[PDB]
Amino acid sequence: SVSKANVPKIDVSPLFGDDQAAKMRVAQQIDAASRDTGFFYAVNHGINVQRLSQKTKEFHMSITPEEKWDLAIRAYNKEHQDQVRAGYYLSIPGKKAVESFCYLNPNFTPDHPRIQAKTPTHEVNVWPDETKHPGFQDFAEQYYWDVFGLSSALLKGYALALGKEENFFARHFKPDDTLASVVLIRYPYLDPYPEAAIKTAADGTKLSFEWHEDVSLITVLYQSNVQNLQVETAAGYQDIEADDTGYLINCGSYMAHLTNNYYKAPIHRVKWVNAERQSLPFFVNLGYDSVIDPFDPREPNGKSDREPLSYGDYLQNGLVSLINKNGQT
Ligand SMILES: CC(C)[C@@H](NC(=O)[C@H](CS)NC(=O)CCC[C@H](N)C(=O)O)C(=O)O
Ligand SMILES: [Fe+3]
Repeated sequence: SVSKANVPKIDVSPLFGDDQAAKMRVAQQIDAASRDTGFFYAVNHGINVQRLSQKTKEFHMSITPEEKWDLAIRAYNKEHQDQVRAGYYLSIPGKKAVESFCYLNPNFTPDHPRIQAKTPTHEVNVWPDETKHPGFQDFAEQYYWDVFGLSSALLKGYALALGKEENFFARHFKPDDTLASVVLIRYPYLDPYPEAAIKTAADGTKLSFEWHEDVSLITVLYQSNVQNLQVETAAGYQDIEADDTGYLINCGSYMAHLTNNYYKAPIHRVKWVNAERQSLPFFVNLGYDSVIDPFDPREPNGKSDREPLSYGDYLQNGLVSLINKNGQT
């Protein structure tokens, strides 16, 4: 069998308040989990995840093939050259099971200075017709801000955990310019499930998505109650239990770079499971020009032999690399 990964449940509610000592005790828990398997569940987070799941299901189960082409990213529809990140990511029956919808900062409007400058990684979201999907856009935009709020609180815990002031990361995570994204991923139940949509790991495990490190500062994930994730540890790949009441949190490779691998970006993969389920990540990305000077909390002077990297450079190249490694989603 496969061993269960150590993934503690951390009550993150003090990170929304002003009890500094209580916040330090949460930071310690974040530190411990980040130094161990690299994963934890954030609980007492204040977000209505049952309603998120319900609204997402209503969207996934009612969108039609016509609407998917009309919302498609450039990888599926050559007419949409501006849609690299935001839009619909189609399934390919018989070959690719997964499908999803990605959206960015709602403040990336046509008049936004980065949209006017045509800066890479910034795009204006595309949405289905309101009459076909009543309330969806409004729900989705509000969800972006609710999960942004949780992510800001989490970033205060990570900063304190690293011996910094609580705004160390959060000062670079702002509503007017964050490159953060929400992805509403549908993993379907299929009968027969196409073998071409099932990958096989070197250890024989059937997968839907191969091993990788995340392209993010941190990743804030809701998933249905169907076990699927595995994390590589010193004892090998271990199963991460599902918890559809909490948010699964881990660091991405920007955090590993900034901390000189004190907080590693854990390697993880997605097992193949023949079940209708949801995987709804929020990728906590900073602004395009955000630069955090690398440091090392294991070194007496805190210095590291790594060079500063702008978040926009990191992101554009990371997303392309992930597609080259693990395939177009
Ligand atoms: C592991 C889950 C987070 C999920 N995987 C994922 O979402 C995988 C690996 S973290 N992520 C990506 O492909 C990056 C999507 C980036 C997004 N188009 C954007 O422009 O910002 C899954 O369930 O497969
Ligand atoms: Fe990941």
